[PDB]
Amino acid sequence: PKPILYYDERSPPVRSCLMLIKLLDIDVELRFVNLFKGEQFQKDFLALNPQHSVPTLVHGDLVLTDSHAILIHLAEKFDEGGSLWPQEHAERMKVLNLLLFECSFLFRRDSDFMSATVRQGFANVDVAHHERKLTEAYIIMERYLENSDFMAGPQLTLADLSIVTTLSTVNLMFPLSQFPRLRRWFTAMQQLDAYEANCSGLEKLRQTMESVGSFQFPSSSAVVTEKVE
Amino acid sequence: PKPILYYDERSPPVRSCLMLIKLLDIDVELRFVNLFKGEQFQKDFLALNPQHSVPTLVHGDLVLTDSHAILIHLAEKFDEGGSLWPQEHAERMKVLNLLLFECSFLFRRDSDFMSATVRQGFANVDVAHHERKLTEAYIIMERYLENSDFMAGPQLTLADLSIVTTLSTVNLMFPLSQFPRLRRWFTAMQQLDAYEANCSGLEKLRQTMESVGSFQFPSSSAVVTEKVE
Ligand SMILES: N[C@@H](CCC(=O)N[C@@H](CS)C(=O)NCC(=O)O)C(=O)O
Ligand SMILES: N[C@@H](CCC(=O)N[C@@H](CS)C(=O)NCC(=O)O)C(=O)O
Repeated sequence: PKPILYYDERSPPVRSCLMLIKLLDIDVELRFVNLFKGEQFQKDFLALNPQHSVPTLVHGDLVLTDSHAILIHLAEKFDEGGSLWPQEHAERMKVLNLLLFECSFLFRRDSDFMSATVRQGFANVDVAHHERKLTEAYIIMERYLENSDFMAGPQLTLADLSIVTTLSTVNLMFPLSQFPRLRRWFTAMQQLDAYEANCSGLEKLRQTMESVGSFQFPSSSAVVTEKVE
Repeated sequence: PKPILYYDERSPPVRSCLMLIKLLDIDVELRFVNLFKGEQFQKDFLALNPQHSVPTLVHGDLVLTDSHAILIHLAEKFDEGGSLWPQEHAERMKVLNLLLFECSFLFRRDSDFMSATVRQGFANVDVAHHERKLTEAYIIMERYLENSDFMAGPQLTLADLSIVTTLSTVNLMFPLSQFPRLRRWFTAMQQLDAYEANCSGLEKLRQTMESVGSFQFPSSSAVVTEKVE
């Protein structure tokens, strides 16, 4: 049976999966779990995914509860022999290493800042603390791009899809004026037709955060190319 | 050339890699990076791994900066066709999904609690908050063990090696009296000869945390079997 994706498009890891689904033209079923209404605690969803997180994928008897596993699974089943999840071991391990940087470092710090803002209100967040932590992630990604125009090498991989959604989300708040390779990479990712799958949920997240957090993101921070405007 | 592991054995993800290296009898080189003295910021290590984290593995030109990538890489190179990282796609995706639970959920919450304790002192930590967050991880792992005696099924996998080190670390602080399947699994993991590679660094972490945090872990919390005593 075809895969079922449980999602809230405001979530960056969800958007990474939506981008892969569009890029590979995968036929999936969709289920909307509204995180800002606590629907991830609904008894059937919680029994499915005890971590109460999106994205979640059901594919026959296989239940995946992490975007990075979903990206790998979908690439292996719907892009066998492709370049997004390369067959060469060293190349594949570099993509895996970068998926784990997204999970462990970039998303962790984005999520800490955004979660604090929803729970406490923007006025009660240590914004300078979060600016340092997220700028530190920008420094790292600028270094990852020193010798290549994509995160894992000269070609688009799953790592770019995982990172770009969270990067777009961080960049609602923190500008890309001092990270030229990162800004150029983001600009290039915005020209991909698959990037259209990031746009609705990024904008919904922007509006939801400004409402629930009682603030406005700095209008100058977000990088918005002509194609996406 | 043989792999080089950069490590501090106090780190649970480091200990997962030490356990795999012992289990598979892998010949690696070792480099000690003392995290409690800031040696992860030494210029050569920071150039190698901009995330300033252990474990880091150098294997020829391949540089891995995440325990979960290291576990997968080492299983693929030193246990090809084995059961720790199974070849069957659905089984492999279940192990991957659990490695990502360790990264995203269990380690995130352990690290938040332990990092707060080092930075602020135990007296300045919201222990009840961290107890709730880590008990929630215990609830999830008890559910993962409802139908199997290892985390991903009836056999030891990389998921057990990744999870047991962080679980042992959480359980210095929070008891396993209300999580019987999880306690039984931990007791079983302690009987594996590879578990000996967890013991020195768990004890060093216990002593370092009590010194730097100015507290004592509850002596009753840790589960310590006869083999490990
Ligand atoms: N490592 C996970 C992170 C998933 C995650 O934390 N998603 C958030 C939204 S960005 C979520 O579902 N939050 C709801 C909750 O934790 O209750 C992945 O990559 O899928
Ligand atoms: N997701 C990473 C986590 C690595 C990590 O954060 N390790 C800690 C020790 S438990 C570290 O090196 N901390 C030093 C620092 O962040 O400066 C992995 O699995 O390797």
